[PDB]
Amino acid sequence: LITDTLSPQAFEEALRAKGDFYHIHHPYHIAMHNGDATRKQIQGWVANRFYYQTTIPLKDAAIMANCPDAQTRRKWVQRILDHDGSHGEDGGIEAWLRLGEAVGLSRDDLLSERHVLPGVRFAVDAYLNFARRACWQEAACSSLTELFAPQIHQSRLDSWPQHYPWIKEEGYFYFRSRLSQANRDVEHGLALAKAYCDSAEKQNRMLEILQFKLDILWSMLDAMTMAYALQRPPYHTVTDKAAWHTTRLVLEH
Amino acid sequence: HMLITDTLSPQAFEEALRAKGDFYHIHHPYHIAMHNGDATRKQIQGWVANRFYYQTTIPLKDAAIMANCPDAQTRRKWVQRILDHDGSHGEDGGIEAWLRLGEAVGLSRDDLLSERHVLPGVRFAVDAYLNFARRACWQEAACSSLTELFAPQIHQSRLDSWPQHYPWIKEEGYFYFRSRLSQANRDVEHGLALAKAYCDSAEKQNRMLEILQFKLDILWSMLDAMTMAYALQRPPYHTVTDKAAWHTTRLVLEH
Ligand SMILES: O=C(O)c1cc(C(=O)O)c2c(n1)C(=O)C(=O)c1cc(C(=O)O)[nH]c1-2
Ligand SMILES: O=C(O)c1cc(C(=O)O)c2c(n1)C(=O)C(=O)c1cc(C(=O)O)[nH]c1-2
Repeated sequence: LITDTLSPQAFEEALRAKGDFYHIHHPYHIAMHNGDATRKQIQGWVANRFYYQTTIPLKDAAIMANCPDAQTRRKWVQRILDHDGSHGEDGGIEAWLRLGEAVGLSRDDLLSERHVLPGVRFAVDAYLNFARRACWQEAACSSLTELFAPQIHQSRLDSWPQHYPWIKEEGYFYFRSRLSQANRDVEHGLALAKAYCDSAEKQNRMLEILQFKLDILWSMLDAMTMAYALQRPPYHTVTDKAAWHTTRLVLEH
Repeated sequence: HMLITDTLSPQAFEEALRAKGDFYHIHHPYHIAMHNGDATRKQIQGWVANRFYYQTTIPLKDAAIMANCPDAQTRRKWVQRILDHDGSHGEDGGIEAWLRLGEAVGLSRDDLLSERHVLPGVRFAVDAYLNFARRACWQEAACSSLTELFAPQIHQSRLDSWPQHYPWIKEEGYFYFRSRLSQANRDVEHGLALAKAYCDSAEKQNRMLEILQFKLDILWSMLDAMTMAYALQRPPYHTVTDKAAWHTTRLVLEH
């Protein structure tokens, strides 16, 4: 709990220290990294994360709508170009849709968002809803869990080949595409964070912002655990069909 | 599930709403345990602490609906929801009462008011209700209240089962559950009238059913989060620290 303002460099080490709570340390992730995860578990994860992926562009749009600095928008929109892809077959979102195929799910399995668990949907929407209401700097800097993302993206490129041979070749792309896209992201991220967070007030609060971002990732996995590892999906005492809501209600009729 | 193809009458539509009661959180194992006498004190306290986050969002959510509602006649009625929870004169209202339930289960007012024990999973689910009331049209947002149709039964279940299983819970903690037997029924009188007048086509009736399902998923995910933390010894970050490390602030409302 910072009393005396930290410096552009001491604050960078408070930020990265929050990587100790990153979702790499979540049993659900730990079981995937070791090969103990089943087919249904890996599928649920890819389909649920696709809600997270198709949201990033929304959220970055929302930041841009809140940010009147032309120069900052000129950078930040590359995050959107990245995920939507310039034209028809490219994208981080296509590439995920591909990673779906490569674990034996259709495109429609994903695009339908039918397998997206409410616990996941709520965690993720809270990211969006934050980006919509907060001042753009804060929403922008909440992206900074991209710091820790390279290491976890590699973590999968290593171990899924050996411990999960059946995962088609061309899905590993996204995780690859990201080893760089996230180091560029963060380079803006950090210059912003380092710059804007120029007092003790703003430092403490941005740390709490980051915890929130971390809480979201953790809760996404928590709903995945309950459903796919523990045989405890929504309404399991009442039925074994999927009964949860499946539509982004406010965005679409 | 089911689907409507041909616009149901008002009265038939009401029953299709009531059939969603099969998916109420009274059927969550976290509630069944508490109901049966197999909950721990830690579990009851955690539940009480976490549900306070829901109680204090109710008036925010209702105030959002009112902000989105240009019909003064509907606002004259809806605002009573906020008077019920906020109280008028001081140590009255739902929120205070829920504080007294906190006390009755061995917690201090401050344990609740600090919001330090509100699990991120609960907060995200409760927050999604608020966010929906803020953005959706007022009628849809008002109608998402109608899980209240099922609430008197759940409140009665606690009143019926908790004294025998947990007699260390003080009598005065039951006030809230009791007060809602009637407030939930007044509430639902209006909500049903609204649903029945507004949902007058098939598209709207199906969309309402999905809105009610969304509400139902909120309540269920709240308890999922409580399960992970208080029944499965799996609170956020349990593999790294056994300190509470989640964020504890409504970031968009307060510093
Ligand atoms: O696979 C991962 O564990 C992981 C984590 C995160 C993160 O830490 O927020 C992102 C991504 N992937 C990712 O693919 C991505 O595009 C992304 C964007 C952001 C952001 O906040 O703008 N985080 C993340
Ligand atoms: O204890 C319960 O199971 C329960 C459930 C619900 C519900 O169904 O949303 C409410 C309450 N309690 C309650 O105490 C309350 O004041 C309340 C207001 C509302 C609403 O949506 O506007 N739901 C509920």
